[PDB]
Amino acid sequence: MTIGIDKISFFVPPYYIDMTALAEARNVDPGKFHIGIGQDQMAVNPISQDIVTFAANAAEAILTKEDKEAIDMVIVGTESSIDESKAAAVVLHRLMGIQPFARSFEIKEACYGATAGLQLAKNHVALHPDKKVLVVAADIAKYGLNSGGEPTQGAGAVAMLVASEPRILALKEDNVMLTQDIYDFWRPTGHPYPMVDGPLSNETYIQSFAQVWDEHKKRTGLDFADYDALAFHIPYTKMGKKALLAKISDQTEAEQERILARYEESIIYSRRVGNLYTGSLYLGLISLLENATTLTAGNQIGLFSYGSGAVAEFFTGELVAGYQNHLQKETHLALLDNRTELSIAEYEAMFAETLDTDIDQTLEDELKYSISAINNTVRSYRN
Amino acid sequence: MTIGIDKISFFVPPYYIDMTALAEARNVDPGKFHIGIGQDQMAVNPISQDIVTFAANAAEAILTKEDKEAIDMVIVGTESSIDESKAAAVVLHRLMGIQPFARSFEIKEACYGATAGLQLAKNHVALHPDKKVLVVAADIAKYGLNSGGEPTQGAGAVAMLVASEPRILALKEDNVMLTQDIYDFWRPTGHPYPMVDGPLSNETYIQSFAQVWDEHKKRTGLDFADYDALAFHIPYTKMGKKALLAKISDQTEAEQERILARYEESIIYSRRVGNLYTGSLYLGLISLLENATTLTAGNQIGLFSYGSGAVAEFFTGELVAGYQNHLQKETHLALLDNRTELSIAEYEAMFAETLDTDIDQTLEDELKYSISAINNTVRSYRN
Ligand SMILES: CC(C)(COP(=O)(O)OP(=O)(O)OC[C@H]1O[C@@H](n2cnc3c(N)ncnc32)[C@H](O)[C@@H]1OP(=O)(O)O)[C@@H](O)C(=O)NCCC(=O)NCCS
Repeated sequence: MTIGIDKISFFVPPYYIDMTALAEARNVDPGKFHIGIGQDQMAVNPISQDIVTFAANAAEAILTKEDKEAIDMVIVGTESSIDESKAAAVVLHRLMGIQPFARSFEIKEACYGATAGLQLAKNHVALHPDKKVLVVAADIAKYGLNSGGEPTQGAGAVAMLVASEPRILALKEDNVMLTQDIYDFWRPTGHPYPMVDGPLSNETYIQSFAQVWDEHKKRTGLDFADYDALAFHIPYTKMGKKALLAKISDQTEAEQERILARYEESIIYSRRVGNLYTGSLYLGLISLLENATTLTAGNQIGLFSYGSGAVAEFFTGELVAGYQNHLQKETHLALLDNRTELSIAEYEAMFAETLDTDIDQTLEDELKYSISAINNTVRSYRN
Repeated sequence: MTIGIDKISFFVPPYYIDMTALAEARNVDPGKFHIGIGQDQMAVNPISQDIVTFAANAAEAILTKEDKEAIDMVIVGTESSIDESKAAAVVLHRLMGIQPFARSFEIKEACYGATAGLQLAKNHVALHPDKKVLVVAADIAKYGLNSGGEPTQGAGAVAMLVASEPRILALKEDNVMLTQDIYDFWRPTGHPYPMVDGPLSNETYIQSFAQVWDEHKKRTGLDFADYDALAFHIPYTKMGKKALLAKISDQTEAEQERILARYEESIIYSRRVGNLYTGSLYLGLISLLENATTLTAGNQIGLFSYGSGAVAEFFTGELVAGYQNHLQKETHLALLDNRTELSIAEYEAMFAETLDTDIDQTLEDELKYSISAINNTVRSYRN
């Protein structure tokens, strides 16, 4: 009895700004974003769209009436929460029309939250193979206009349906996790933007991959030659490549070329979206599934999840025969291609706008599940 | 192949106020507090003590060198977080000296967070019987001076070590969960105090218990007569009693008296502490274990967990032979009896003090694991 990802999809807001345009606005070479950090288009969202908006849209793309009856646990991994007490998963459970007898909660641990949700969901289904779990990564990565991390911004969500006999990825039991108390990135209660140490963050991310990889190789004997592809969590596409390069220098030239090629395929979507925090790794998985042409049933996919703070985990998934018939490539490509390009001026205006929850008001937004009103701080969503 | 709570303990700050004194200061009949709400002493903490302080002290009371090597997952259930990104479990992992290869994260779902952690931990150990999980409920329940919820305030944490072949409580697979999108209590980002609807909170709590209890009875056929004791989430002691009274009116009188008698034993500690949010249910469990003389190995304990928002769950646990030899009654009684009583003036001063994490500073507190300094918003702890 296999357990894993049966269906998976991502959602990003209907807006974006071109990185060449941003570079010019920031008076820098129109290419240090395309080649330096490796980003081409950045996802941007108005104040009328939050993690629930994204989580709801992504989940709607994969849930059938039968799934809604079989799901008895809803989990949202995020570091962009809108309430200190009420889990965003409760609202998602309502909007998705999931059956009432289910537990719902939010998991927090930076960009690692959704991974924790996925593993816990896996265990749940392993013990109750007739049930399913909805795990959704949702985040809004905003650093600030004219900020150091501004170029790495992103927003969206990745929804996953975990079930027994999954049709896409069967998860293995070779998990290797690590916890280290390091302040590379964090966001004190009350801070709308995160505190970030770039140098320490790059270093901790690269070293954490090296550490869980080495420990994983000790325990399993599995090396790069044993992996058909690797999905990485990434703040920006070049970080991941950096972490990979630092560990594959002793592999054969052909193997290095193969690994780096698989990596490039895993970041196709990311270059058009930006950092999704909890959802970055999973956007990478989706990219591999829909864009990596050499992958086939039985192939082994290695996944490296990272979370500042910091927590990391490496685990493996096996592609299920017929997975290609259960993807959302058409939907995803249309979602990206149909976005409206914003000028830098429109972008800064949309980015700087603040939603004051303390003010009763109504909001206009055509997007389904967007915030429609605020009353006594409570958000209403247009479904 | 049994799975559950191996060790459990709680920690509360070293200060409290007499509810009679609070009543007099608020010009309220003392009986409203002692009898109406069912609270006698309220736990109060200075700004130098946070959820980490409480979680660390609670966990330290039950962790051996062996436990620290076998634990590969650390979970903190809370709704009093100090960071929007970095899980409090990460710092706890460091302070407790737990082996490095573990995953750590925070679960958020109001007063239900710790329960979610316990259930997921249970599945983890079920699949990996050689491993253990540290699950800690930690919260600071502050409503505000002269607020409606002020009398129900509390603070502290409850640490539980989850493992196979547990020495205290063996958990059963009879869980009945429920999720409903209800705004009875919540705390928007940026709000130091929670938004609360007294009436809706009471009614949702009572109706949620009725729903999961009825569904549980439907699925298992088990009724009140089949339970030797019941532990309820305790926002205030009369809460569980109200929910119980609304559901046992049809039972025989002997049965009703037995149920209410066992309930009284479950709230002995809570009457001296107040609301611990995520830890209330589990403080009730500890109270039952350490205070009920007639309970024995083999007895079935029913547990009702509730979290505003709202999520609820009913599940059963069985007392393990020899559990009476693995409790912490002496430690707990000393912890409660040795607290310093604050005058209402001292209480209001301590309660109103704020920590500006944005200010570098040193703090002086004799308590182990209390905050010792703040540098660039980062907290250091005394140890
Ligand atoms: C718990 C809470 C609702 C009580 O608010 P409140 O306005 O003080 O309670 P009320 O004024 O309605 O009356 C208090 C109770 O004591 C009784 N009472 C009042 N004065 C009394 C006195 N002098 N002697 C004895 N009983 C007295 C009342 O009859 C009432 O009993 P009942 O509700 O069981 O019938 C409030 O503190 C709160 O907002 N709590 C936060 C939310 C919460 O904890 N919800 C629980 C669900 S998880």
